[PDB]
Amino acid sequence: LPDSILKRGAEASKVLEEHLERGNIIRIISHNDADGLSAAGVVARAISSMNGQFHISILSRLKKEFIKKLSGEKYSLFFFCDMGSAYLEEISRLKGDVIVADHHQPSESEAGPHVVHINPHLHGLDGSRDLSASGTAYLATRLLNRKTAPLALVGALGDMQYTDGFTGANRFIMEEAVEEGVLQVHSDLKLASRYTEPLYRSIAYTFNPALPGLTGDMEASMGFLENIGVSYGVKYPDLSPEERDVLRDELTRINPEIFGEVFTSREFRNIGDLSDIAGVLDACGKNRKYGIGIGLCLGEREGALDVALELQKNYREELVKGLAWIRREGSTTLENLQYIYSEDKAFKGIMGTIASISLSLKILDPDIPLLGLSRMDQHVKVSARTTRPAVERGVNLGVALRDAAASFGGTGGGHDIAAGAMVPYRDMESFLQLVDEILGTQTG
Ligand SMILES: [Mn+2]
Ligand SMILES: [Mn+2]
Repeated sequence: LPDSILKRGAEASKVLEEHLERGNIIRIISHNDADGLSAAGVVARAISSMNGQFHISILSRLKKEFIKKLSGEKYSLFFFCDMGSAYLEEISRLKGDVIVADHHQPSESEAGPHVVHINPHLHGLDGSRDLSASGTAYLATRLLNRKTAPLALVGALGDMQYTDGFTGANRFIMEEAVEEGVLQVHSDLKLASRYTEPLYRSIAYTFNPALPGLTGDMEASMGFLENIGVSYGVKYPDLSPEERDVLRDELTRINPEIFGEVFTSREFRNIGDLSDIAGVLDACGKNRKYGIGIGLCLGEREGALDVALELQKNYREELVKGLAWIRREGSTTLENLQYIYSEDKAFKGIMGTIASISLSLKILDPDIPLLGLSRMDQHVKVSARTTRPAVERGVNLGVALRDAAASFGGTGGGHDIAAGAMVPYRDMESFLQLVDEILGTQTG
């Protein structure tokens, strides 16, 4: 790991330690997916472990106008996670100290004298694969509290930064979490919610690593297990030793990445492994139930574990229904991308997730960039997802959605493999065409 990035994290640590000293309340601004919430939890946790105080604002998206409304307000430290690198200039205007812990492409702008900017892109590192907002927040606070390291990896998995291994900075965090004693790693089937779902349901809800034929299909997962002689209504731990062996070898046929590293932390037993945690935060994020999600990151797991578990159930059921909708009505294919459109409010905040999973399952052609579109009154919210070989051939979704969205005065961005945008509904056809041309240019 580059020395410079630990050094920059130390500098954020120091600025954070100072504003706590003077008693005053830290302002935490973050995103609403697993990375954003876990990133916000890394920080809240650090600040709690020194009896400090914080106000959280969670956002779907950061705009120039929120930053101006941040511009009034009298707080002396603003801590941005998973956002803000792209608005460095506007953020620089704030009169008060700022920390930005992000893993998106920075705008080209002079970072303020009161701004400490921690971002893998600034240190030769890769923000798409090797470090997320949660890891960056960890690096910012590691020298105050090492116990948040598992949270950091939850955010990495939220952002799909596990491909048969943590890599880069995330590997570094994993190792440091293991020597702290707060993370354990062992080999096993990487099923969803192994301690709280019966096996057929655990299989149905294993979206990553994906299980073609089984994932999203309760009937098929049930019949599958009967076919191979493995009990379907028992939880995975409760199976016989011989049923475990049969199931490894049979699921490994379907996808070999299903057997691998499982990440546990004693603080999260009774909820599940690290990917399960990330699952829970996404369900919390999608239902606008921040506080329960953030609360889970601090330890507030009383009757509220049970509330999160049941948000998760309904989210996973909307994801199942989501996927069947894609199998039913497939995509609409242009030259260089394909898209999927909805006004069903039920697919409100999951369009991005169901696109990613449809591609891993290869229900939609994984080599053709996919844009999911949710109507929002007079606007349309775009969630673009592709795969690594498409990125290797030149696709960059963050670049293409920013530039296409900006032709309509709109906002877009993200990373190479996944991005967002907001455009007027009236401009959908024209936006999609423009995105189609740019992706053509990027691959030609
Ligand atoms: Mn992120
Ligand atoms: Mn995010």
